[PDB]
Amino acid sequence: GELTDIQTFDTSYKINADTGEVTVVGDNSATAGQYASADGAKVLVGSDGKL
Amino acid sequence: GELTDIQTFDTSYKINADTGEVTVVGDNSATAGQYASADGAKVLVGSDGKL
Amino acid sequence: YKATTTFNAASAETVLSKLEDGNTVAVGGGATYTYDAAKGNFTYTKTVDTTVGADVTALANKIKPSSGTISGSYEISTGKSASFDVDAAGKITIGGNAAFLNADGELTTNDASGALTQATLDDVLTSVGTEANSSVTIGGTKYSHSAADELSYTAVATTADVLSAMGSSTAVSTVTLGSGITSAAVTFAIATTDSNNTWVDNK
Amino acid sequence: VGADVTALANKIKPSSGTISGSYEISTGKSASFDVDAAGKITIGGNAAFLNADGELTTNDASGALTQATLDDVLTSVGTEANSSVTIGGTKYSHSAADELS
Repeated sequence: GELTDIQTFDTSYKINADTGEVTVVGDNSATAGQYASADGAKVLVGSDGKL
Repeated sequence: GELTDIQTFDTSYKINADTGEVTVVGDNSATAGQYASADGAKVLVGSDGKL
Repeated sequence: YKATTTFNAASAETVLSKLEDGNTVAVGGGATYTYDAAKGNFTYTKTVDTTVGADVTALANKIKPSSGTISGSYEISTGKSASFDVDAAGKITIGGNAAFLNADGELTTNDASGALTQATLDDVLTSVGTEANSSVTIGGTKYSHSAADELSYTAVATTADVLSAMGSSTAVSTVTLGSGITSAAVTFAIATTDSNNTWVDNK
Repeated sequence: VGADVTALANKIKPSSGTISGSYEISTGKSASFDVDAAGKITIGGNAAFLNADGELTTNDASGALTQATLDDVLTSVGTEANSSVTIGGTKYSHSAADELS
Protein backbone atom coordinates (compact mmCIF):
# COMPACT_ATOMS: atom_id res chain seq x y z
CA GLY A 1 0.00 0.00 0.00
CA GLU A 2 3.01 2.32 -0.29
CA LEU A 3 3.89 4.57 -3.22
CA THR A 4 7.25 5.17 -4.87
CA ASP A 5 6.07 7.74 -7.42
CA ILE A 6 4.91 10.37 -4.90
CA GLN A 7 6.79 10.82 -1.63
CA THR A 8 6.18 13.10 1.34
CA PHE A 9 8.43 15.89 2.57
CA ASP A 10 9.20 16.21 6.28
CA THR A 11 6.20 18.55 6.54
CA SER A 12 4.47 18.12 3.17
CA TYR A 13 3.75 15.88 0.16
CA LYS A 14 6.47 16.38 -2.46
CA ILE A 15 7.03 14.15 -5.48
CA ASN A 16 10.78 14.82 -5.30
CA ALA A 17 12.03 11.80 -3.35
CA ASP A 18 15.44 13.36 -2.68
CA THR A 19 16.14 16.78 -1.19
CA GLY A 20 19.94 17.05 -1.25
CA GLU A 21 20.15 18.70 2.16
CA VAL A 22 23.35 20.69 2.72
CA THR A 23 25.12 20.29 6.06
CA VAL A 24 28.43 21.82 7.13
CA VAL A 25 30.79 19.97 9.47
CA GLY A 26 31.58 22.63 12.05
CA ASP A 27 35.36 22.52 12.27
CA ASN A 28 36.67 22.40 15.87
CA SER A 29 33.06 21.70 16.92
CA ALA A 30 32.47 18.28 15.29
CA THR A 31 28.78 19.17 14.89
CA ALA A 32 27.12 18.97 11.47
CA GLY A 33 25.50 22.38 11.52
CA GLN A 34 22.77 22.88 8.95
CA TYR A 35 23.63 24.92 5.88
CA ALA A 36 20.81 24.66 3.33
CA SER A 37 17.99 26.80 4.74
CA ALA A 38 17.92 26.26 8.50
CA ASP A 39 21.43 27.77 8.60
CA GLY A 40 22.80 26.32 11.80
CA ALA A 41 20.10 23.94 13.01
CA LYS A 42 22.81 21.75 14.63
CA VAL A 43 21.71 18.49 13.04
CA LEU A 44 21.30 15.49 15.34
CA VAL A 45 21.03 11.83 14.38
CA GLY A 46 17.42 10.67 14.56
CA SER A 47 16.07 7.48 16.05
CA ASP A 48 16.05 5.82 12.61
CA GLY A 49 19.62 6.89 11.79
CA LYS A 50 18.75 9.67 9.35
CA LEU A 51 19.84 13.28 9.80
CA GLY B 1 1.98 -61.06 8.76
CA GLU B 2 4.73 -58.66 9.83
CA LEU B 3 5.26 -55.62 7.61
CA THR B 4 8.99 -55.57 6.86
CA ASP B 5 9.07 -52.03 5.45
CA ILE B 6 6.30 -50.59 7.68
CA GLN B 7 6.70 -50.28 11.45
CA THR B 8 4.84 -48.60 14.31
CA PHE B 9 6.03 -45.98 16.77
CA ASP B 10 4.51 -45.61 20.23
CA THR B 11 1.53 -43.86 18.59
CA SER B 12 1.00 -44.75 14.93
CA TYR B 13 2.34 -46.50 11.83
CA LYS B 14 5.63 -45.20 10.43
CA ILE B 15 8.12 -46.25 7.77
CA ASN B 16 10.96 -45.88 10.29
CA ALA B 17 12.03 -49.10 11.99
CA ASP B 18 14.23 -47.33 14.56
CA THR B 19 14.27 -43.70 15.66
CA GLY B 20 17.81 -44.02 17.01
CA GLU B 21 18.21 -40.50 18.37
CA VAL B 22 21.64 -39.56 19.73
CA THR B 23 22.20 -38.01 23.16
CA VAL B 24 25.40 -36.22 24.22
CA VAL B 25 26.32 -36.11 27.92
CA GLY B 26 28.08 -33.07 29.31
CA ASP B 27 31.43 -33.71 30.95
CA ASN B 28 31.64 -30.91 33.53
CA SER B 29 27.88 -31.05 34.15
CA ALA B 30 25.61 -34.03 34.74
CA THR B 31 23.08 -32.79 32.17
CA ALA B 32 22.88 -34.57 28.82
CA GLY B 33 22.31 -32.68 25.57
CA GLN B 34 20.67 -33.84 22.36
CA TYR B 35 22.81 -34.64 19.31
CA ALA B 36 19.88 -34.38 16.91
CA SER B 37 17.50 -31.82 15.40
CA ALA B 38 16.75 -30.68 18.96
CA ASP B 39 20.48 -29.82 19.17
CA GLY B 40 21.00 -28.84 22.79
CA ALA B 41 17.58 -29.19 24.43
CA LYS B 42 18.25 -30.84 27.78
CA VAL B 43 16.91 -34.40 27.97
CA LEU B 44 14.87 -35.54 30.98
CA VAL B 45 13.40 -38.78 32.32
CA GLY B 46 9.63 -38.48 32.46
CA SER B 47 7.15 -40.04 34.86
CA ASP B 48 7.64 -43.76 34.10
CA GLY B 49 8.88 -42.66 30.68
CA LYS B 50 12.12 -43.78 29.07
CA LEU B 51 13.48 -40.27 28.40
CA TYR C 1 -34.07 -42.78 -13.81
CA LYS C 2 -30.32 -42.10 -13.75
CA ALA C 3 -29.55 -39.22 -11.38
CA THR C 4 -25.84 -38.35 -11.21
CA THR C 5 -25.30 -36.56 -7.92
CA THR C 6 -22.09 -34.55 -7.61
CA PHE C 7 -19.89 -34.71 -4.53
CA ASN C 8 -17.53 -31.72 -4.83
CA ALA C 9 -16.20 -31.38 -1.29
CA ALA C 10 -13.03 -31.66 0.84
CA SER C 11 -12.45 -27.92 1.16
CA ALA C 12 -10.19 -26.40 3.80
CA GLU C 13 -12.72 -26.20 6.64
CA THR C 14 -13.26 -29.98 6.72
CA VAL C 15 -9.73 -31.26 6.04
CA LEU C 16 -8.28 -29.25 8.94
CA SER C 17 -10.80 -30.93 11.26
CA LYS C 18 -8.80 -34.17 10.85
CA LEU C 19 -5.19 -33.01 10.96
CA GLU C 20 -2.08 -33.95 12.93
CA ASP C 21 0.74 -34.04 10.33
CA GLY C 22 2.29 -31.09 8.51
CA ASN C 23 0.63 -28.40 6.41
CA THR C 24 2.03 -26.13 3.72
CA VAL C 25 1.08 -23.16 1.54
CA ALA C 26 2.76 -21.88 -1.61
CA VAL C 27 1.96 -19.25 -4.25
CA GLY C 28 3.07 -19.60 -7.87
CA GLY C 29 6.86 -19.65 -8.09
CA GLY C 30 7.36 -17.84 -4.78
CA ALA C 31 8.56 -19.08 -1.43
CA THR C 32 6.77 -21.95 0.33
CA TYR C 33 5.79 -21.88 4.01
CA THR C 34 4.97 -25.04 5.96
CA TYR C 35 2.92 -25.61 9.11
CA ASP C 36 2.24 -28.36 11.64
CA ALA C 37 -0.78 -28.57 13.95
CA ALA C 38 0.72 -29.25 17.39
CA LYS C 39 -1.28 -28.84 20.63
CA GLY C 40 -3.93 -26.79 18.85
CA ASN C 41 -1.35 -24.52 17.20
CA PHE C 42 0.58 -24.56 13.94
CA THR C 43 4.38 -24.30 14.17
CA TYR C 44 4.71 -21.88 11.29
CA THR C 45 8.31 -21.06 10.34
CA LYS C 46 8.75 -17.49 9.10
CA THR C 47 11.54 -18.19 6.61
CA VAL C 48 12.84 -14.96 5.11
CA ASP C 49 13.00 -15.13 1.31
CA THR C 50 16.33 -16.01 -0.31
CA THR C 51 16.22 -14.89 -3.99
CA VAL C 52 19.90 -13.86 -3.95
CA GLY C 53 23.20 -14.65 -5.60
CA ALA C 54 25.96 -12.26 -4.54
CA ASP C 55 23.53 -9.48 -3.51
CA VAL C 56 23.45 -10.50 0.15
CA THR C 57 22.05 -7.09 1.12
CA ALA C 58 18.51 -8.17 0.17
CA LEU C 59 18.12 -10.50 3.15
CA ALA C 60 19.68 -7.95 5.51
CA ASN C 61 17.34 -5.22 4.24
CA LYS C 62 14.41 -7.63 4.60
CA ILE C 63 15.23 -8.62 8.19
CA LYS C 64 16.30 -5.15 9.40
CA PRO C 65 12.79 -3.58 9.31
CA SER C 66 11.60 -6.43 11.55
CA SER C 67 13.64 -4.67 14.26
CA GLY C 68 14.40 -1.39 12.50
CA THR C 69 14.68 0.93 15.49
CA ILE C 70 17.17 1.72 18.25
CA SER C 71 16.86 -1.01 20.88
CA GLY C 72 19.06 -2.75 23.42
CA SER C 73 19.84 -6.05 25.14
CA TYR C 74 20.16 -7.77 21.77
CA GLU C 75 21.31 -11.39 21.75
CA ILE C 76 23.96 -12.12 19.11
CA SER C 77 24.59 -15.88 18.93
CA THR C 78 26.99 -16.32 16.00
CA GLY C 79 29.73 -18.85 15.43
CA LYS C 80 28.81 -21.69 17.75
CA SER C 81 28.25 -20.36 21.30
CA ALA C 82 28.52 -16.57 21.06
CA SER C 83 25.57 -15.58 23.28
CA PHE C 84 26.36 -11.87 23.47
CA ASP C 85 24.31 -9.15 25.17
CA VAL C 86 24.58 -6.28 22.70
CA ASP C 87 23.12 -2.78 22.45
CA ALA C 88 22.31 -1.26 19.06
CA ALA C 89 21.67 2.42 18.32
CA GLY C 90 22.34 1.77 14.66
CA LYS C 91 25.84 0.63 15.66
CA ILE C 92 26.58 -2.71 17.31
CA THR C 93 27.94 -2.09 20.82
CA ILE C 94 28.25 -4.26 23.91
CA GLY C 95 27.76 -2.78 27.36
CA GLY C 96 30.50 -0.23 27.89
CA ASN C 97 32.52 -1.16 24.79
CA ALA C 98 32.53 -0.91 20.99
CA ALA C 99 32.11 -4.58 19.92
CA PHE C 100 33.82 -4.61 16.54
CA LEU C 101 33.55 -7.48 14.04
CA ASN C 102 36.41 -9.27 12.29
CA ALA C 103 37.62 -12.73 11.18
CA ASP C 104 36.12 -12.81 7.70
CA GLY C 105 35.14 -16.35 6.71
CA GLU C 106 34.52 -17.14 10.39
CA LEU C 107 32.84 -13.84 11.29
CA THR C 108 32.96 -13.52 15.07
CA THR C 109 32.09 -10.31 16.93
CA ASN C 110 35.63 -9.03 17.50
CA ASP C 111 35.27 -6.52 20.33
CA ALA C 112 39.07 -6.71 20.42
CA SER C 113 40.41 -5.10 17.25
CA GLY C 114 42.21 -7.24 14.69
CA ALA C 115 43.14 -4.63 12.03
CA LEU C 116 40.09 -5.49 9.86
CA THR C 117 37.19 -4.41 12.07
CA GLN C 118 33.95 -2.73 11.02
CA ALA C 119 31.66 -2.55 14.09
CA THR C 120 28.26 -1.96 12.49
CA LEU C 121 24.85 -3.61 12.53
CA ASP C 122 24.25 -4.28 8.82
CA ASP C 123 27.63 -6.00 8.55
CA VAL C 124 26.51 -8.16 11.48
CA LEU C 125 23.25 -9.11 9.77
CA THR C 126 25.10 -10.00 6.58
CA SER C 127 27.62 -11.76 8.83
CA VAL C 128 25.36 -13.76 11.16
CA GLY C 129 24.64 -16.98 9.29
CA THR C 130 23.58 -14.95 6.28
CA GLU C 131 27.00 -15.35 4.65
CA ALA C 132 29.48 -17.47 6.60
CA ASN C 133 27.83 -19.01 9.67
CA SER C 134 25.59 -22.01 10.26
CA SER C 135 22.79 -22.59 12.79
CA VAL C 136 23.31 -19.15 14.34
CA THR C 137 20.78 -16.52 15.33
CA ILE C 138 20.09 -13.06 16.69
CA GLY C 139 17.95 -13.08 19.81
CA GLY C 140 16.88 -10.37 22.21
CA THR C 141 13.67 -8.31 22.14
CA LYS C 142 11.73 -11.59 21.85
CA TYR C 143 12.84 -13.20 18.61
CA SER C 144 15.46 -15.61 17.30
CA HIS C 145 16.43 -14.96 13.67
CA SER C 146 18.09 -18.32 13.14
CA ALA C 147 20.12 -19.05 10.01
CA ALA C 148 18.97 -22.20 8.24
CA ASP C 149 21.75 -21.90 5.63
CA GLU C 150 24.83 -19.84 4.81
CA LEU C 151 25.53 -17.94 1.59
CA SER C 152 28.63 -19.18 -0.20
CA TYR C 153 27.51 -16.66 -2.87
CA THR C 154 26.55 -19.68 -5.01
CA ALA C 155 24.44 -21.67 -2.57
CA VAL C 156 21.83 -19.33 -1.11
CA ALA C 157 21.23 -18.60 2.57
CA THR C 158 18.17 -17.63 4.60
CA THR C 159 17.52 -16.14 8.02
CA ALA C 160 14.56 -17.72 9.77
CA ASP C 161 12.66 -17.09 12.98
CA VAL C 162 10.13 -19.65 14.16
CA LEU C 163 7.59 -17.12 15.41
CA SER C 164 5.12 -19.95 16.19
CA ALA C 165 2.52 -17.37 15.15
CA MET C 166 -0.40 -18.15 12.84
CA GLY C 167 -0.97 -21.10 15.15
CA SER C 168 -4.73 -21.03 15.61
CA SER C 169 -6.38 -23.47 13.22
CA THR C 170 -9.23 -20.97 12.79
CA ALA C 171 -6.81 -18.43 11.31
CA VAL C 172 -5.17 -21.15 9.21
CA SER C 173 -8.55 -22.07 7.75
CA THR C 174 -9.40 -18.44 6.99
CA VAL C 175 -6.08 -17.64 5.32
CA THR C 176 -6.13 -20.83 3.25
CA LEU C 177 -9.81 -20.04 2.54
CA GLY C 178 -8.98 -17.26 0.12
CA SER C 179 -5.61 -16.25 -1.31
CA GLY C 180 -4.09 -15.25 -4.63
CA ILE C 181 -2.39 -17.99 -6.64
CA THR C 182 -1.55 -19.80 -3.36
CA SER C 183 -2.27 -23.49 -3.98
CA ALA C 184 -1.72 -25.04 -0.55
CA ALA C 185 -1.44 -28.70 0.49
CA VAL C 186 -2.03 -30.80 3.62
CA THR C 187 -0.88 -34.25 4.68
CA PHE C 188 -3.37 -35.06 7.42
CA ALA C 189 -3.11 -38.73 8.44
CA ILE C 190 -0.64 -41.48 9.33
CA ALA C 191 2.62 -41.21 7.40
CA THR C 192 2.03 -44.76 6.17
CA THR C 193 -1.68 -44.08 5.58
CA ASP C 194 -1.97 -40.63 3.98
CA SER C 195 -1.64 -38.59 0.79
CA ASN C 196 -1.74 -34.88 -0.06
CA ASN C 197 -4.71 -32.55 -0.56
CA THR C 198 -4.43 -29.25 -2.43
CA TRP C 199 -7.17 -26.73 -3.22
CA VAL C 200 -8.24 -23.91 -5.49
CA ASP C 201 -6.04 -20.96 -4.61
CA ASN C 202 -8.75 -18.31 -4.30
CA LYS C 203 -11.21 -20.22 -2.10
CA VAL D 1 63.14 -17.12 24.89
CA GLY D 2 62.98 -18.80 21.51
CA ALA D 3 59.68 -20.65 21.06
CA ASP D 4 59.12 -21.04 24.83
CA VAL D 5 56.69 -18.18 25.44
CA THR D 6 55.48 -20.09 28.51
CA ALA D 7 58.46 -18.76 30.48
CA LEU D 8 57.35 -15.17 29.93
CA ALA D 9 53.72 -16.06 30.59
CA ASN D 10 54.61 -17.76 33.89
CA LYS D 11 56.80 -14.82 34.86
CA ILE D 12 53.89 -12.43 34.28
CA LYS D 13 51.44 -14.72 36.10
CA PRO D 14 52.73 -14.35 39.71
CA SER D 15 52.39 -10.56 39.47
CA SER D 16 48.62 -11.14 39.31
CA GLY D 17 48.29 -14.78 40.37
CA THR D 18 44.96 -14.47 42.19
CA ILE D 19 41.26 -14.49 41.34
CA SER D 20 40.24 -10.89 40.63
CA GLY D 21 37.97 -8.87 38.37
CA SER D 22 37.70 -5.71 36.28
CA TYR D 23 40.77 -6.74 34.30
CA GLU D 24 41.56 -4.60 31.25
CA ILE D 25 42.59 -6.61 28.19
CA SER D 26 43.68 -4.09 25.54
CA THR D 27 44.93 -6.29 22.69
CA GLY D 28 45.17 -5.47 19.02
CA LYS D 29 44.50 -1.75 18.94
CA SER D 30 41.22 -0.85 20.67
CA ALA D 31 40.10 -3.84 22.73
CA SER D 32 39.53 -1.94 26.01
CA PHE D 33 37.95 -4.81 27.93
CA ASP D 34 36.38 -4.99 31.40
CA VAL D 35 36.63 -8.69 32.24
CA ASP D 36 36.95 -11.09 35.18
CA ALA D 37 39.40 -13.91 35.85
CA ALA D 38 38.97 -16.88 38.20
CA GLY D 39 41.52 -19.09 36.53
CA LYS D 40 39.67 -18.46 33.25
CA ILE D 41 39.04 -15.20 31.39
CA THR D 42 35.40 -14.13 31.22
CA ILE D 43 33.39 -10.93 31.07
CA GLY D 44 30.27 -10.29 33.13
CA GLY D 45 27.61 -12.70 31.93
CA ASN D 46 29.64 -14.26 29.09
CA ALA D 47 32.60 -16.55 28.38
CA ALA D 48 35.03 -14.39 26.33
CA PHE D 49 36.70 -17.01 24.15
CA LEU D 50 39.95 -16.38 22.29
CA ASN D 51 40.02 -16.15 18.49
CA ALA D 52 42.08 -15.27 15.43
CA ASP D 53 45.35 -17.15 15.67
CA GLY D 54 48.06 -14.79 14.49
CA GLU D 55 45.77 -11.86 15.42
CA LEU D 56 44.64 -13.11 18.84
CA THR D 57 41.50 -11.15 19.68
CA THR D 58 39.45 -12.20 22.72
CA ASN D 59 35.81 -12.61 21.75
CA ASP D 60 32.84 -14.45 23.22
CA ALA D 61 31.80 -15.65 19.75
CA SER D 62 33.25 -19.08 19.04
CA GLY D 63 35.02 -19.72 15.75
CA ALA D 64 35.48 -23.49 16.21
CA LEU D 65 39.10 -22.78 17.30
CA THR D 66 38.56 -21.19 20.72
CA GLN D 67 40.35 -21.83 24.01
CA ALA D 68 39.30 -19.09 26.48
CA THR D 69 42.25 -19.37 28.87
CA LEU D 70 44.11 -16.75 30.89
CA ASP D 71 47.42 -18.45 30.09
CA ASP D 72 46.44 -18.49 26.41
CA VAL D 73 45.57 -14.79 26.58
CA LEU D 74 48.83 -13.89 28.32
CA THR D 75 50.88 -15.86 25.80
CA SER D 76 48.90 -14.21 23.01
CA VAL D 77 48.74 -10.63 24.28
CA GLY D 78 51.73 -8.70 22.96
CA THR D 79 53.88 -11.70 23.79
CA GLU D 80 53.30 -13.84 20.69
CA ALA D 81 51.62 -11.91 17.87
CA ASN D 82 50.61 -8.44 19.11
CA SER D 83 52.45 -5.14 19.39
CA SER D 84 51.90 -2.09 21.59
CA VAL D 85 49.15 -3.85 23.55
CA THR D 86 48.64 -4.03 27.29
CA ILE D 87 46.99 -6.03 30.07
CA GLY D 88 45.47 -3.36 32.31
CA GLY D 89 43.17 -3.47 35.30
CA THR D 90 44.08 -3.94 38.98
CA LYS D 91 46.28 -0.80 38.93
CA TYR D 92 48.89 -2.22 36.58
CA SER D 93 49.46 -2.12 32.84
CA HIS D 94 51.71 -4.79 31.29
CA SER D 95 52.44 -3.02 28.02
CA ALA D 96 54.16 -5.09 25.33
CA ALA D 97 57.36 -3.60 23.92
CA ASP D 98 58.08 -6.51 21.56
CA GLU D 99 56.27 -9.50 20.07
CA LEU D 100 57.55 -13.05 19.59
CA SER D 101 58.24 -13.95 15.97
